[PDB]
Amino acid sequence: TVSLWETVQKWREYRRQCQRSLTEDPPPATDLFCNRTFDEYACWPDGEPGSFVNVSCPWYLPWASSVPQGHVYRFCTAEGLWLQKDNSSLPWRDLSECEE
Amino acid sequence: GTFTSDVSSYLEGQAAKEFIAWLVRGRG
Ligand SMILES: CCCCCCCCOCCOCCOCCOCCOCCOCCO
Ligand SMILES: CCCCCCCCOCCOCCOCCOCCOCCOCCO
Repeated sequence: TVSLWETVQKWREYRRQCQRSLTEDPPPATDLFCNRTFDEYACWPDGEPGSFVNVSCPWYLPWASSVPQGHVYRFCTAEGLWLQKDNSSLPWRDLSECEE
Repeated sequence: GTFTSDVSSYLEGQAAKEFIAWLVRGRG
């Protein structure tokens, strides 16, 4: 079965690829776009204001082959801030499609 | 039924799953 160390190595590469994108991807059309980020789980691109942002289930997941068309979601508000969880500075995310 | 090797594989599998859960929490 899939080991911790195999999963850590894949995560490190996912992170490396994400950091490359964060650095190299060109600026968004306006500063009202929400900002790209790596949140330790997924690599988020800039977001259009007032829209859902979707990215593929992270490929380092042990069960990635069982969620090949799954997406995780954030919502980018019209103010250029990611939608936040109540009582929290943390962003709302829906990762239900990527669960084992 | 279940064998010891099922338990040992379960435990290895859980090490990776706990790592994922830790990432989902923000790796804090
Ligand atoms: C971007 C995706 C948004 C996901 C939203 C997740 C849910 C957040 O919900 C917060 C709830 O806001 C509405 C108020 O809660 C519902 C109250 O309706 C009544 C509850 O059902 C029976 C008990 O009634 C209690 C009311 O006295
Ligand atoms: C970024 C560097 C990380 C490299 C090595 C991975 C460590 C990260 O671990 C964070 C927490 O995840 C714990 C990993 O699994 C161990 C949890 O237990 C799962 C099955 O092992 C049995 C241990 O029993 C004791 C648990 O109370």
